[PDB]
Amino acid sequence: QEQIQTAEREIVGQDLNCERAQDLCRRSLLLRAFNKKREEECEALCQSNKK
Amino acid sequence: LYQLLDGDNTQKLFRTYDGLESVAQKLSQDIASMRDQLEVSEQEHSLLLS
Amino acid sequence: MDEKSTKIIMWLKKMFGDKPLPPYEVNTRTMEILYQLAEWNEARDKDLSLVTEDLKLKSAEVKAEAKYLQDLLTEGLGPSYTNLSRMGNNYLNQIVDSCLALELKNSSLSSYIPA
Amino acid sequence: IIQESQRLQDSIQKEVKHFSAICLPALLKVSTDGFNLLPSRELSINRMSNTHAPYYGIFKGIYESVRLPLYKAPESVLSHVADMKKQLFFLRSQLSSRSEAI
Amino acid sequence: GLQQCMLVSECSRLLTADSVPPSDSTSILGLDKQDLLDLLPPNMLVLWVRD
Amino acid sequence: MAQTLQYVSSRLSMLQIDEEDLERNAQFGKVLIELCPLLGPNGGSANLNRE
Amino acid sequence: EEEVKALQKQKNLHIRRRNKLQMVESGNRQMCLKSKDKEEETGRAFQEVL
Repeated sequence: QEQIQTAEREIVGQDLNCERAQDLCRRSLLLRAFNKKREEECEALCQSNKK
Repeated sequence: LYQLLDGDNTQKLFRTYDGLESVAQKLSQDIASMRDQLEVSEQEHSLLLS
Repeated sequence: MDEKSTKIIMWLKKMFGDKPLPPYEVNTRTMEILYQLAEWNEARDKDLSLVTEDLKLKSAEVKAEAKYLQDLLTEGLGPSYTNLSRMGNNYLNQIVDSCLALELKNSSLSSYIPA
Repeated sequence: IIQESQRLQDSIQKEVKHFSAICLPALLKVSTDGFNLLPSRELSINRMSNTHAPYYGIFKGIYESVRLPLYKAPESVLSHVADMKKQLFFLRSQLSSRSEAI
Repeated sequence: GLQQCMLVSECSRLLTADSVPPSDSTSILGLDKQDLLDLLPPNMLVLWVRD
Repeated sequence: MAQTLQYVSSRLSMLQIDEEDLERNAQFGKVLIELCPLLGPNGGSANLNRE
Repeated sequence: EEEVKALQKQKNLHIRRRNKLQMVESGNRQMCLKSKDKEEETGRAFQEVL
């Protein structure tokens, strides 16, 4: 029982919460979407400069 | 949770999380202390019977 | 003795409501027992009220999260995640029911195994 | 034009810097009473959901102090503490009875 | 495909603080739900992934 | 009388009531029996326990 | 004897469960190392976007 309890504490401690990786993925996606919007805005200023 | 542990509506103006953990530890200690007293009392009783 | 007596009479009035307080033998022992009982009841009633209010709050919070997860899954996986086969639904119900039976925080193995 | 162009100078970098400092989960707001949006991380049921939650370390300590297993649902903590108090009362009564009997 | 669908969904929600339409609420990075939906894989791949 | 004691002791496990207490105080015993339904098995009020 | 049988059954059970736990633990440990590699990959992708 003492061995099982030690092993249990280890599993609970390993509860792989890949929250950091997931956060980075979320941020990456949001920034990609942000980049796309900002590229559209750059294209609009380029048109004004041509004029 | 704090109200349940401290019983005393002493309107403490500032409740802290550290205070909450301390009052929780106290309850556990009180129960442990009461069980120890009961065990002693049981020994005393057993000696008297012997 | 006069203060304890007042507390008991008030407590009995509260417990029996609109029913006339039944006549009982008022001696030192009967008063002590009633007094211990009154103190115990009052302390437990307070504890149960706090637990009941908290459970109401938790019920609301769980409901809100359930809606959130449902919406997340509908938007991400489509309505088709709810169209599982009869056996699939049975498996899902068994996991859910097992977790509820052990009062687990979640369906992870890290929770199920120690329980 | 010079004034407005200066306002938009390094605009992307300025925004990204502010974004990098934000906690994303703080943006997930749920309404429990239909009116008040609270971040899901601040919900009492999620205090033990993630090792990275702000209050996880504090409540882990509270669970261990009241001898409540970590796998148990957070809604069980108050009921459990209430039962412990009930037990304390019972033990006191038993001690008093036994002391009287001796 | 599945990772991307879940991520888009998660991020869409980060943006949609179910709050009340205020016709006036400033989205994070100025992104709308539609900006994220554009980053979804092609509709044929999404249906395939869900099946 | 023994039945009344058993009933009261089972429902009000905290009460240290002896047979001598109920023999000397018959009307008190009636009060305890009437209180038992009003008090839940845990010492709390029956209404609050239902809630 | 029944108790000895019951305790032996329990012992066998605990041994089986310990073994299973050790497997799950080894598997999770491997998964946790690999998840750290993912964190590093996603960290690179995030730097590309920046």
